[PDB]
Amino acid sequence: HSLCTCSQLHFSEETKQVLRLSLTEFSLPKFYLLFGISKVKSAAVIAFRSSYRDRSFSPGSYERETFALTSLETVTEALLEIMEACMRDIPTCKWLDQWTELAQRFAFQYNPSLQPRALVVFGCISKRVSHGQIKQIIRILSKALESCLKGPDTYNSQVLIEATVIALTKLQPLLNKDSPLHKALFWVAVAVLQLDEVNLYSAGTALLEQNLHTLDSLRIFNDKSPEEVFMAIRNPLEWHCKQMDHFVGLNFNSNFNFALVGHLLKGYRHPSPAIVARTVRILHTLLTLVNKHRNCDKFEVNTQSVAYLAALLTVSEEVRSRCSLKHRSNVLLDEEVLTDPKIQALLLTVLATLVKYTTDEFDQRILYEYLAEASVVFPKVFPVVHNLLDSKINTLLSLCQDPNLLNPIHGIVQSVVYHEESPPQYQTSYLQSFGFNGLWRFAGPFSKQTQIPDYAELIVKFLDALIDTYLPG
Amino acid sequence: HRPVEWVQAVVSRFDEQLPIKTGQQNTHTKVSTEHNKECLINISKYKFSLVISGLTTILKNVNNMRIFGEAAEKNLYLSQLIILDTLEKCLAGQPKDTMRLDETMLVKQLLPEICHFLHTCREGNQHAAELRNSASGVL
Repeated sequence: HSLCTCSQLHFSEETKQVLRLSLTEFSLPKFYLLFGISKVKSAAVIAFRSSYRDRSFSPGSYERETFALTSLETVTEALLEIMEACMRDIPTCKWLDQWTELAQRFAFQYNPSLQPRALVVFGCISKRVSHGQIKQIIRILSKALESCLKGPDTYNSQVLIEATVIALTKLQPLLNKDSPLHKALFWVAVAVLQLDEVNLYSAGTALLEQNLHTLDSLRIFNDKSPEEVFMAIRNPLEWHCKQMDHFVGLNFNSNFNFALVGHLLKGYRHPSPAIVARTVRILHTLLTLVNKHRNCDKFEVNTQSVAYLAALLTVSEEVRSRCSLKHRSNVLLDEEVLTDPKIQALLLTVLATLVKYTTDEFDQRILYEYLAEASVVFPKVFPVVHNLLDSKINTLLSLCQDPNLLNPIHGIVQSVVYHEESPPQYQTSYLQSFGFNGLWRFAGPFSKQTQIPDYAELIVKFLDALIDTYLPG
Repeated sequence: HRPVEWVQAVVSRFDEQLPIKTGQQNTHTKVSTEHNKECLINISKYKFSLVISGLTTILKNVNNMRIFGEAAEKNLYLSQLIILDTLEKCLAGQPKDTMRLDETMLVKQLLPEICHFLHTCREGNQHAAELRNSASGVL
């Protein structure tokens, strides 16, 4: 309000309209929640007390809401919009350059109460970043992880990690167009999804989504495929990467697309309905890039572009229509192209996993129809999908009372017995042989007992090696 | 390993829909329980020995059951009717495998229970008439 009613400054008639809209916005019920005073009809009344001379204040209801560093961005970006509007008129203003210096001092200095908040603000306002700055941010994340496992106080240092990731999500689009880290920040995003926490997972996708968006505008996927780009830059530090893949139960050398999809499938289990739609977008953007490399109309089915179509099967209508089951354009599960035993063992584990945890009538219907047709078209490899289907099918047979959902299940039972009476060619442990022994485990729900899985001792070493190779000094 | 245990579920649910057994309103207008029959008939083609053996025990238990009341008798009459009708379809449905190595089941499990109905069975003037016609087709 003081800005709109100040005479020292001469704001043009355009700017004064910007401020007046901001004045009304901040009084909306949306911003009462951001500031943390929801359930308060008016702020003025609570701020002041009438009997302020007679008696002292009497605080109560010590129950105190929490704060989320995502809220701080929304406020921190509303203010930054106001300030820039002013600087257009005020010549040679120094407001933004003074504010940045204040943030940059607390951002890189150890203070467990102010550092997390000073990183979310340093990135939201800064206009230039250098390589020397990025290393400090990436080395605050390395020290944050080590503290978590050593001590028993996690939540204290699990907000200094989410703040380091949020900073990087904003500072990447300002880096130099020819820096290696434009591509090496795809493994930080991947290495963060493996920590199994809703907040860390939520921030990890936000870095990944814009990592693809930025690389597109630089035209780096023009003549190469995702597997080529990210797997080429991982080579110098392959020794450290390999060890992580062993324990997480996924492999990236054997099959890239499926390993990448494995992490993204957990997004469907996130409590917030806003992170579910973000992991769907990351799948489309990856699908349109692999197909463009092969010039295959964006909906063709091949070995490379089959993994991202099973994930979109139950959420994207165009995929279901353009890829229809033969036993009602082209039909998924074609045995002409999917003629590799491995490439067809995984595609069944993806489908079994999506139904083991799903709870929805419309979803279970579509996924079971694609499993019945799989029983006949792929008789030999189907026995590697029993334990995943063992428990839930047994329950459905006993108590299900839906003809639409009970039909496909019966077709599966008949197929199993028909092709039985032969020595199992592929055992249940066929997947552990070539790496993917943890694929079904990694897609479970987020654990209520939030704790670092304790194989984070390797993520520290990987990050440390990443700095040494690409930021020598 | 697992699929053998899957068949048991189809068979086990069959008993829980017999009128004499507590209905529990699981019929769902009989569409849900009728689908179970079609699967059970189909499964017999490849697991004939297992399905047939399970059916005999289900029939044997019903025979060795004592119940009183007009409703009780009516339920048991309709109960045994379903088992026999299903059992006959499996035999007729089964292709001409001509496997003559079912002696074990026939001698003890199956024949004694079918033979019982062929007796005069004067319990019901109208019920026994239908049972013989259905039982005779099985034999």
